[PDB]
Order: sequence, then C-alpha cells, then structure tokens
Amino acid sequence: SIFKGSGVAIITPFTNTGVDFDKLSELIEWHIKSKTDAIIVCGTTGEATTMTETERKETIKFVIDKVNKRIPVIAGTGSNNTAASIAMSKWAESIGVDGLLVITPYYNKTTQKGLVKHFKAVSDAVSTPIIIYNVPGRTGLNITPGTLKELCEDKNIVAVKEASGNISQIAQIKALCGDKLDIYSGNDDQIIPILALGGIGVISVLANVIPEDVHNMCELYLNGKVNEALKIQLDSLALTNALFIETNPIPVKTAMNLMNMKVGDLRLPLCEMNENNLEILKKELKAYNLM
Amino acid sequence: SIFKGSGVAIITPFTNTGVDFDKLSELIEWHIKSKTDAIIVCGTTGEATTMTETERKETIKFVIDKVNKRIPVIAGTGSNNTAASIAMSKWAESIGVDGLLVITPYYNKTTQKGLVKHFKAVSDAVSTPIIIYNVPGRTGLNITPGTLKELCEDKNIVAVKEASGNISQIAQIKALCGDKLDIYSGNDDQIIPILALGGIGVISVLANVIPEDVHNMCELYLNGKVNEALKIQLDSLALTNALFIETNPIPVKTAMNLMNMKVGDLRLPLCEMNENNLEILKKELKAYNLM
Amino acid sequence: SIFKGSGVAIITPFTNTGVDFDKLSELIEWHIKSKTDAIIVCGTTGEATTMTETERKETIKFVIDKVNKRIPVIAGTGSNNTAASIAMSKWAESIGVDGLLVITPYYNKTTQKGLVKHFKAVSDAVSTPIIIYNVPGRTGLNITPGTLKELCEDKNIVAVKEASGNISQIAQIKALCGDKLDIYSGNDDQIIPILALGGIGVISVLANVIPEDVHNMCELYLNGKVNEALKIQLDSLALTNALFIETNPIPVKTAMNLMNMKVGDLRLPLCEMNENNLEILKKELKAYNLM
Amino acid sequence: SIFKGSGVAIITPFTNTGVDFDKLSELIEWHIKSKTDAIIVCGTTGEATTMTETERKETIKFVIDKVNKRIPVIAGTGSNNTAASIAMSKWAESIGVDGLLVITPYYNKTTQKGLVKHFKAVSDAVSTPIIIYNVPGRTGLNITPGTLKELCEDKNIVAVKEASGNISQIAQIKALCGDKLDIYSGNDDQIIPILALGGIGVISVLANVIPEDVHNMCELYLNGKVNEALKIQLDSLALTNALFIETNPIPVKTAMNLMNMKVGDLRLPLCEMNENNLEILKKELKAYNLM
Repeated sequence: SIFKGSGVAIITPFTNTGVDFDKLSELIEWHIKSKTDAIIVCGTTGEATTMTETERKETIKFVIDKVNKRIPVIAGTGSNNTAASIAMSKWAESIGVDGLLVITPYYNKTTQKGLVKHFKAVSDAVSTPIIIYNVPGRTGLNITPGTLKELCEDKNIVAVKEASGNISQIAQIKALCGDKLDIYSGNDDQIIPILALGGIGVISVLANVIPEDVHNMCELYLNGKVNEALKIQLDSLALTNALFIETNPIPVKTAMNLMNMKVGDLRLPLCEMNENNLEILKKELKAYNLM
Repeated sequence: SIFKGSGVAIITPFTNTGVDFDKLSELIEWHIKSKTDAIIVCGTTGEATTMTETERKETIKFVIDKVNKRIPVIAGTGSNNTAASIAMSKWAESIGVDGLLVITPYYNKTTQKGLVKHFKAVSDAVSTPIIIYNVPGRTGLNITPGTLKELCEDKNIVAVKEASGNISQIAQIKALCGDKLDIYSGNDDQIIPILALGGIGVISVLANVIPEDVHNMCELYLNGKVNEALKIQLDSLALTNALFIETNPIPVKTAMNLMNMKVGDLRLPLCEMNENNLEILKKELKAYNLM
Repeated sequence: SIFKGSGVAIITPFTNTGVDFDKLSELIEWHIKSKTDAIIVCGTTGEATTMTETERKETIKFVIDKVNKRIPVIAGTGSNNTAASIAMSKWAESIGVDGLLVITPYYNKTTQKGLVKHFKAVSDAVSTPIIIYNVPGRTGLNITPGTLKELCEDKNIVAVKEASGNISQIAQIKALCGDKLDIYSGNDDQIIPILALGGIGVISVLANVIPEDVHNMCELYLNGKVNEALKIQLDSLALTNALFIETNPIPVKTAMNLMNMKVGDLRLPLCEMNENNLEILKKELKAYNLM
Repeated sequence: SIFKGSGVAIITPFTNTGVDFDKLSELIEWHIKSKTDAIIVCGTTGEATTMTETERKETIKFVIDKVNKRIPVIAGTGSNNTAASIAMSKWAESIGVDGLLVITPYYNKTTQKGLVKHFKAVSDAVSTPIIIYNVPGRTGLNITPGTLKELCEDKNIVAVKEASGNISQIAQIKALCGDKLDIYSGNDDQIIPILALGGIGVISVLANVIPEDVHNMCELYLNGKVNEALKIQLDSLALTNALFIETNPIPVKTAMNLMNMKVGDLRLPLCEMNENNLEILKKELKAYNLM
C-alpha cells in the first residue's frame, strides 16, 4: 500500500500574493513529529482549485522535496479534463511523487463507462500508484463498486479515497475488490466504521489540527485495540463535525488560525465563516483543549 | 441491555386464512437451536401491517409463550397513531414481553418536538424496555441524534434500531447518548461498522435464513475477533443485498421457500418477485450453499 | 373527471373526546359559499391516521350527507393494507361517495409490480372513480409514470393526486397517460406548473384557509387567464410555504385557530408548533390579511 | 432581458485536434434560419471543460463574430475559481459578448455567503449582463432563492438559468425577485412549467436538434397559446428525456451525428453511449422523424 494510517490532506497556507512556503515547511515538520503517516498535497483541503498551475506545481514539488522521503507524499493531480489529468499526473510522477490522488470528473461528469476510460487513460500514462477519489457530494458523480471492480486489477490503481459517506457502498467495494483496492476513509467522522470494514487509513482534514490523535486512532484500530480507537473517534466527533459546518477547508483554516498557526486567508469563492458557525467551531476547539 | 447479538426480525408464516402457528413453532425452535439471541415478533419483516389486531396479538403471545423465557422476545407495538401505540404496548407488557420495538410515526409523520411527545407518551404508559425504530426510507421521518439525546435518559428508552443507513448519524448517537442508548443495526449489510461504533447487535432479516452466521458475526466482533467477524459480513454481503433487491420481506420469504421451509405466501400489497430479481436471489442462495 | 379546480383536503375538527361535527358542518357551508369545487374528507390533512374506524366512517358519511350532492365528495379510503383498503373503499362507495382517494402503500411499501396488484385489487372491488395518491416524501414509495401507465386504462382509475414535487415526473405522466389520468396537484406551491402541464386542479391544504383564492387560481388558469392565475400563486406563496414549515396539518390547523375558526387541537403524534415557526406562520397570515 | 425564447446551448464540434469552425459556422447559420433566439457558446453542452483556454476564446469570439449581432450571444465564462471567472468574463465583455453565463462554484463549492461574494466579485468587474447558472446535480451546490434575492438588485445580475429541476424553488425565486431576475429553464423537459411561473425562455440542449420546435414552444406559450405550446412539450418529451439518458452532451452529439450533421467526437472523460442507451436514443429520434 502507499501508506497506512493518517494521511493529512494538508492545507495550502497562502500569503496575500502567493503560497506561504515558510509556513508550509513548518507544517511539514510538525506533521512528521506528530506521527502523520503521509501528506496529501493539493487535495481539496489544499485549495488546489484556486491555485495557478505554477503554484500547484511549486507547492507539490516543495512538499516532495521538504519531506525528502521521510513519509509518503501523494499529490492531487486529477481534474475533470482527462488530458489535463494525464499531463499533471505525468508531471508529478516525473518529480518523484509517491502516489497520485485522482478525483472522478466533476461538473461535466461522465457515465460509468466514461469513468473506466478516464481512469484507464490516466493509469496508462503513468507508472505511479493511483488513489481514486470518490466524493459525489462535491462532484455530482458516484463511481460505483461495480466500476471500481473493473478498475482495481489495473496495475497502478491501488486504492480509493471514499468520501461518499455511504457505508453500504464501502462494504461492497471491499467485498468485490479485496486487497486489490485499499480503502481510505475520506470522511473523518467515519474512520472507525471504514477501518472496521477493512480500510487501511484516512485521508484527513482533522489531521491538520490533531495529527497525532488521527494517527493514534488508526494505529489502535489496526492493532486490534478497537475500543481505545473508538474512544478517540467519539471524543473528537463534535470537533470533526464542526470542521464541516461550512465547506471544507473554510473551518479547518479558520481553526488553525484560532490555534495561532498563522496560515493566512482563504481564496474566493471560499470565505470567512458566519458568526453562528464560527461560534460553534470555537466551542468545539475549546472543548477539545485546542484554544 | 435487552439482548446482545443477533435478534431475528422473524417472519410471520401465513396459511391461506391466518397465521401458521405450527410453522412458527418450528422456526422458533430452530432459532433457539441456532443460537439466535432474541426474537423480534411482528416487526416489519413480520408483516404486521397486513395482520389483523387479533392476528398480531395471537402471534406475539404465541412467540412469548413458546419461547418460555429461553431468549428475549421483543414485540413490534408502535404505529403512527400514539394512542394505538400506547394501547398495544401496554397489552404486550401485560402478557410478558421483554421489550417493545416502537417505530417513529410514518406517513402522517410529525416534528422532532412531536417525536419526543410520542415516545414519552408511550414510555410513560409502560414499565418495559423500549427500542426506538428509525427507518426513514420507509417512514419518511428521521429521528435525529439530538432528539434521541432528549429521550435517552427516559427510564424505559434503552435502545435504537437504527436503519437509516447513515453511519455518520450512528456515530453521533453514540457520542451523545453513550450507554444510555444501545444501538442495534437495522441493516444487515451494516452490522460490522455499527458494532465498530459501539453497537451491541442487530435486529436482522438475514438471520431468518442464516441465524447462526449472524449470531457468530456479532459474537466474534464483540469478543474482539474483528477480522473473523468481518469475513462473515463480506462473505454474506451479496446474499444480504439480494434480500433487499425488492421490498423486505419479499425476498426473505421467497428465499425461505426456496430453502424448502414452507413459510407460505406474502400478503398484499407485497407480492411475488419479478423474474430478474428472483434469479439474482437464487444465484446468491446457491453461492452461499443454501439451496 | 370527478371535479376540476380546487378540492379542499379538509381538516377534521376535533373536540377533546371526538369529532366536532358542528364545526365540520360550518366549514362545509363556508366551502360551498367560497366556491370550493370538491371536498376530500379524511385525507392526510384530515388526520385520518389518528381517527378510529368509527370516527372515519362517521366523518366521511357526515360530509357526504351534509354536502348533499352540492359538490363532489371524495373520501380517503386507502391504507397500507390492501384488504383494509378494499373494505373501506367498498364501504365508502356504499354510502354514496363520489370518488376514492387511495394512497400508495406506505411504511411496508411494495414493488412497482405490487403497486399494480394493490391498485387493481382495490379497483376490482368497486365501481367508483379512484384517485391514486402519490406522496413519496411521506410514504417512502414513488409510483412511477410507467406504473401509472399500466393502471390508467383501468375503468375506475381516473386520476392521480401528485404530491412528489417532481415536475419532470408529472410531465411524463401526462405524456404517457393523457386524458386517461387526470392530474391534480398535491402541493399548493405547484398549482400553476401542474395546471400548465395539463393538470385539472389541486387537492389543497391552502384551500382550508383561502378557499376562494385557490378556486380562482385554478379557474383563471384553466380559462387561459394564466397571468392573473400566476399572480395569485405568487402572492400566496409565502403563506403556502408557511403551511408546510412543520408537518401538515400542524400549521393549517394552527392557522385556522389564529383566524378564530375554533377548530380544536391536533392528535398525537402531531402537536403544537415551535415558537419560531409559529411566528413565521403569524407573519404570513398577517401579510395576507388573514389575521 | 438579454433574450426571450429558445437559447441554444450550442455544442462545440471538434476535429481530431481542435475546433471545427467550418461546422460551427454551419450550425450558427442554421440556428439563425431556424429562429433560435440566442446562442450560448461554451456552456456545459459545449464541452468547455475539455477545451483549452485558447480554444474557448477562439470559439466564443468566432460565434460572436459570425453571428454579427443577428441574435444575442452569451458565453460561458464562469468557473470554480473566482479570479479566473473575473478574468474570463472581462475578456468576453471586451470582444463584444451580449451576456455572461456564470455557473456557481462546483467541486470546491462554497457557502451561501461565499456565493454572494463570488457573484459580486464577477459583477463588479464587468458592465455586461450576467445569467447565474444553478445546476446542483452537477456542481454539488444549490444557490438558494434567498441568496438570489440578495444578488438580483445587482446592476448586472439579470437572470438565472435554473437547472435544479425543483419547481418549488423556481416559484420562490419568482416570488422574491420578480422582474429583477429573469428565469430561463435549464432543463428542456421543464420549459412549460417554468414559463408558466413567469420564466422567459430556455437555455436548451434540445434546441441543438430541433431548434424551431423549441423556439415555437416558447413563443406560443409567451403569446398565450399555452395548449399549443404544451403539445410540443409533450410530443418531444420522450426525445428530450433520451437526450439525458447519459450525461449531456453525450446523447445530443450522438444524435446530431445520427442525423448526419458530422459534428465529431466527444472529448474524454465523455465517451460513446452504451448499447442499450443508444438504442433508446435511436428509437426516439426515429419516432420524432429526425432519422
């Protein structure tokens, strides 16, 4: 597998004119010290959408180079344009990424037949492991377990980041694909049930603020200490849910700033939280002893 | 708790004109022998909707009396009319039931405020444990975790049969209620993730055909043999899903008849499966060595 | 057709021990004077669920007898038990009802195949026109346009009360069934678009409080005065939406009492509105010059 | 208004390596001759996602220049990145577009607060009419009627292309915004009900194959010939639905090629239809006398 445990979907800290590389370096070092198992750079939580192609490439390369092989680095390389996804994926491979996080098409969408073609086209272009990212609440498109079954024997297609929230579906993926498709939770409030179904970790928002707890939750469960893992899930659940009270990464970035991490502002169309939601987030941060 | 492990939502076998008590007796003995942990009588799977009040009472009393305290018996006593729910619940208590399975209102529905009033009205009338039954895909109404939190301190409200299929919701219920509200899965394809979140069993359709396997799945997980448990979940998943290819209990009664159990016909508005779906069911019964 | 225009889904006014027949008579007379085109008695808005069989029969008969053929009377006779729906439908026919409003099964549900059997079984039992009532948000079950196509050549099946809210679906019903299935809106906020697709009226909640406006909206549109009709729809929309801010008939009954109509209290599991929602309803009542 | 009636969301015909400007020219002339009221270039149906920035610009400019003010031209200029949306919108304005079709963010999404900031940022940069495009089934994000009410007083925000398929929502937009926000249907199977609620036209897929019929449908309704209009809606409904049997523009390009229009192939991740769906499409094209 690319990694097991907690993979942080790291934020991209911005200055008001670009990427705050000094801050990103600090976060990298902190994650390594905090037992984060992998870094996913330029995922959704990283605001790739609102970065230029040059910012994306510089940020991905920065993370790769700073991590310096200490943990795996996975880059978000997919888009809703297949040619573009191929080119970005080739690029990331060429500069030493350990894995590619490749979203389904979104907005334009496609059929299940088209999903097979899309993923096969990206895979055929590379020799690096691919994590399919299924997030229908954002993309409008659900890749089915049957379609995943058609893709999981592909040499490079090793895993899925399953953010559907549909636990039935995740059971079906495991039943059909087995070890041919590792499952990462794509929802922090669903780590335990997904690990219970044979998942191997999480690609996490929550790990941006409590990386060691997320790592520990996974490690405990995977080591059979299931009750101890569950306690972390439940004790962190209200905070976790507060991190989705508005579109991620609005809350997590807000939270990190509340925690004195100085990670800068969001890029439009993302923006500051409303008053009520900010107060819920503060409450849960305080209750978890984070501020 | 009322029980732990596998509670079969037992079918009601019908003759042409009434309930087949002889067949019900056989099923009851078979469950006991097969290590079923509890029987839920006149639940949805029991076709209580299409039974007269006298048929319901006779069936519930028959199960209670036949079981003779060997394992817990829980009766479906709720409906969408609060007065009727009270009366039926008091009746079941009076003839020695161990627990009451009390659905939310359905079709008429109500507000979350109304749900608290409904369940408190029922509870205040009895001194028997109540399992709230949440199944929004059937009722049109979801009882929320916040509403459950308002009810879980009630003396009699001890559990929920959670059939929403929303694993995030189930985590939230556990986080809010803890030990004050036991969770039973109401979906057989979700046993493992629900137990992983601290559920204590299942009220099961699947147990009508493979009672020992469902009991073992739960026992193994609850005893820490989580991988062993998961294997049973995944190996039985395609059959499980087949049992919902049409409205339950259409497939399970069909399956039991294919297994030569002679459990009679469904009552309208339930009816025979279509050709393609029957085929799928047959395929999965054969693949699981049941016919 | 049974009727065109506005059919009120009349409330059932209750005393604290039964049905307020004196009040129901007053409402009947008021509807006749207010140009209501039909009365639907013991529909969902009439709280049939929480009435006894004897109350239902007495109420249905009362309305039939008091109306005395001045406008059509349609009774809610369907349930989720086919035998029960047959018996009630036969009964209503025997005492001179003009039409039967027959809901899909709910909660127990069934397949599309089973829906055909259910409706055919009820139809075969009677010689009175039937309005199929599709309300999936309450029943958990949507009867499809294809299934309606299979039923619309049945002698007695004349119409559908379409409360899905799915305008695409309603277009498909008209395209497939034509004049063989009249369409009544089952949502007051959708009268205009449904009439525009060839619907012939509404079975209305709103008509309980503004019967002449609902009648006029329909009559205008059906007479080609489409802009004048639309103005009534839009001017009443905020009030209409307030009447669904909680489960109907909680708001409409509350509204009628706010309007000094003395229609009594709701039966559990229905209950009084919460404070915020009550204030929204009051606001819209006042803005429409009703209180 | 920018236009009334039928605005074709024109396909972009591709050669193997670029845009087929010769074919686009032919389509443009054919639309003008067929009484199409406006052309929307590089909308969803135009496969803007899979076009380079230079291809988009050249195509939009080509349509503008070719049309030469004969009918209004509207360009798709929005994306999920606010800065990019601003830039593209200013560009289109600079080369003489008549209107801007500006989608909500998608995939990244944002809050309702963010939506107001996004659309105000775009509007503040231009002096050209803006049509907001709401399509939650593709974007994951619904702009609410209340949010639209906050935007509709903006000088440039003059319309919405409403593709939610939620007819209740569309009534609410009209009630709140009135003349300050023109409504175009974004779904061809919903033209009649949307016009009935005071919409002024459609931004249409169907118009790619039957432009004159779509224009006539709108004209007839808007001129009060509502039954005549409805007939066209219902007669074309099965074809309309066939055009969405797979992700648009898969079916419409397929259809245009079946009609011997030689409009080239789809760009990945879009692809060829499956067998069964092709068959359905063929059936409906033949039934409508198109092939």
